[PDB]
Amino acid sequence: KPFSVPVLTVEEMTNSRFPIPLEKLFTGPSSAFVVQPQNGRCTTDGVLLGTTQLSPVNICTFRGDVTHITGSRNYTMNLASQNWNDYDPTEEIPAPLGTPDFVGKIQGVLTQTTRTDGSTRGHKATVYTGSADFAPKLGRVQFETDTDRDFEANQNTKFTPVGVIQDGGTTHRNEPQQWVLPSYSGRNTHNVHLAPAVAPTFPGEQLLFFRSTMPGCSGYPNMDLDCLLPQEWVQYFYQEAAPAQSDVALLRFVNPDTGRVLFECKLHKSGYVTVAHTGQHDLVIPPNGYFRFDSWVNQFYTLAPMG
Amino acid sequence: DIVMTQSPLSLPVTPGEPASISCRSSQSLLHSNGYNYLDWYLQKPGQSPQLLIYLGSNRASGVPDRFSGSGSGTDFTLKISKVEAEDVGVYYCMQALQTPRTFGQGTKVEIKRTAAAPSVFIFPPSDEQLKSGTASVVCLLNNFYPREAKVQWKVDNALQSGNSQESVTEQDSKDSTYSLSSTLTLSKADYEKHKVYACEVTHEGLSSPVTKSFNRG
Amino acid sequence: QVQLVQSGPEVKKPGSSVKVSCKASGGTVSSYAISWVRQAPGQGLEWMGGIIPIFDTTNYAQKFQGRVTITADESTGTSDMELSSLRSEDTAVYYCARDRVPSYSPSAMWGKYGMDVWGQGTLVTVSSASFKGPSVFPLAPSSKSTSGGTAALGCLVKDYFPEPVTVSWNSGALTSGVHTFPAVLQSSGLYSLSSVVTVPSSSLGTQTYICNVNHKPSNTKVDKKVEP
Repeated sequence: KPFSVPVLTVEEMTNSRFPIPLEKLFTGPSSAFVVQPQNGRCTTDGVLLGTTQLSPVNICTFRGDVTHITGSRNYTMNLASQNWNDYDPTEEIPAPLGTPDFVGKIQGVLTQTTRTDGSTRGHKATVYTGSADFAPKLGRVQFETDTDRDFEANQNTKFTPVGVIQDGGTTHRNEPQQWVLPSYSGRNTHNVHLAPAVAPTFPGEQLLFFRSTMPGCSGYPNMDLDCLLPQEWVQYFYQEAAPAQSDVALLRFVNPDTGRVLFECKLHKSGYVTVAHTGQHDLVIPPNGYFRFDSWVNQFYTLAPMG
Repeated sequence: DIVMTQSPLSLPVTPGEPASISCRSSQSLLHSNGYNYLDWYLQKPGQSPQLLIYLGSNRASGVPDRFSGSGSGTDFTLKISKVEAEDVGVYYCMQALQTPRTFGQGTKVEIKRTAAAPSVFIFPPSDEQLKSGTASVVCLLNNFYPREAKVQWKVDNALQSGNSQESVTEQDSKDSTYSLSSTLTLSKADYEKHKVYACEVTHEGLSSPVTKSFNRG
Repeated sequence: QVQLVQSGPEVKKPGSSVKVSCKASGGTVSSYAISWVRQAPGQGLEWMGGIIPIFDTTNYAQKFQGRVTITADESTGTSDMELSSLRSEDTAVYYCARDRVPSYSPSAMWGKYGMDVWGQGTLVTVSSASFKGPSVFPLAPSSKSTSGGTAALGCLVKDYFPEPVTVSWNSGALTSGVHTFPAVLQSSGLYSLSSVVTVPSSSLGTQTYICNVNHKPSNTKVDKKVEP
């Protein structure tokens, strides 16, 4: 079975760290932060890593029953599985698959159904993934809502993410921090079973980021979100499970209608992409172009510079 | 197999007082993931077992706050902060680290009360039973506490051994007492040979042993 | 949510086999580890083995390997436990139980932990004895009962098989002060117990006292009037 990547343009693909489409390709230096996302992590032969799961509609969603914290508009969600089964903390994962992998204030809607009559309700809610109340590995997540009365106990409750917010009274774009991992156990202990941090280890090379713009719901948030692999690539590698004939796959970004190669990149076996470039650069590409696997190369392959 | 060791095996408790049950494993139940693979179960009288604590210290859904599990490695403890009447039953610890899953012996929790003496009654075998060729002499110890009681059968002042069976009720819910039967089995011929049938009861609620007897006929 | 409902009681000869069912009702348990636990009369709880139905992966305690097989429906999780070459020591109540968290998730240690859904149990009696209704003899009150305020009378319920037996007094109208003792297995293989009641001594000449013994396994109902 020969290795390959999907024939899908950037705009046809989805961010693997938030349920939104991809927008563009971006490269830049990543020496000043730790690049260790847990969503969108998958080896080229189809091994899912970190908290990565297969569908993008499950990224940053929560399910369970909620308990009101008395004297506040906050609720503690006792996490259920995506199945509505009880939560099991003994799985060899950092957190439930699809848990957010950045520190920030994720705003969305908390919906609930009353089992006996089918009555429903929905309220604005925000989860602060950097707080010690965010302990999804321990099976609990705190939501701040607009209500102190409406959500009932022991009823199926779901959080649908929409976007991120920022306190406009502080430095604009100071949050969220997409490269700061949450503490999945509410700051009680180390994160466990993480996908490793990635970094370009070839001179002149930088990471190639698949970038989207998270919706902003309030303030002046940093809405950039970079994933290391499109979700469709994760889905494709999982389905294909093609063996890696080396550590490094050579990809060419190709206009299928003019046949022209605009740049080449390295798809690393462990699941991330590097390009030969120095500095921050938004890649200007024909929207119909796609990535094409050309060959497996050795560790000392020099990429053509990416102008 | 992992050997689970519980202490005590018998735990009379006073309602309102705390209670504590110890469980030791032959090897550590602490997994690399940081969890102790120890469950606590309770089997209330006449019911199926139910989960109380899982993974060392996690309360199961619906378990009241007075129950708590603690410990690590090889030493674990089930704590009841305030015992209530509905808490009686047999408590089991159980390791879930390795197959086969293994239980402790069980800790039977019952209600403590002040000593109550048994009222003793003796029943000769019925004339109906005697026709069928066998004789059972029944001695009843009614409504006593604690459960420990010593029942000796004498037949013409000769102590009996090996020909009697005891049976004891479960603790009464209203007065917290037990009742006990001791049944002496004899052949019809052996029964009719003798005259004095005596049941001597020794119990801590009795200042001195109580004997109930009858003369055959 | 889901309940586990087990099949009825069984009475088997030694060397035979028994298959006890554990039906999933009100839900499915097929993705969970389902354990079979038994309780012998003198012992506590013992884990026999288990199955994860959607994987058909079994694990058996060494004590029962080769004589127990557990199967299960892949969709409902309903399971069967078949124990063969039965012996007297296999006389016990058999439970099926479900772990609190499933053993499959989308994307030396077996199953999970915390068995929180249990069947009602299934009594299996293994003996060479044959079915027999009880003989009911009176335990007549002492003629000396009037010097006391309280008299004791009862009924000897002797030589029956199998368990259980039901004893009431005056067709259920008399419940205060009744003690029906747990049966004792005699050397003959038959069960025996006494049922006693304490009554006011002054009621002996006036009130009639009848013990009603029901042995449902043998379709035997027998009454005994206890006379002073």
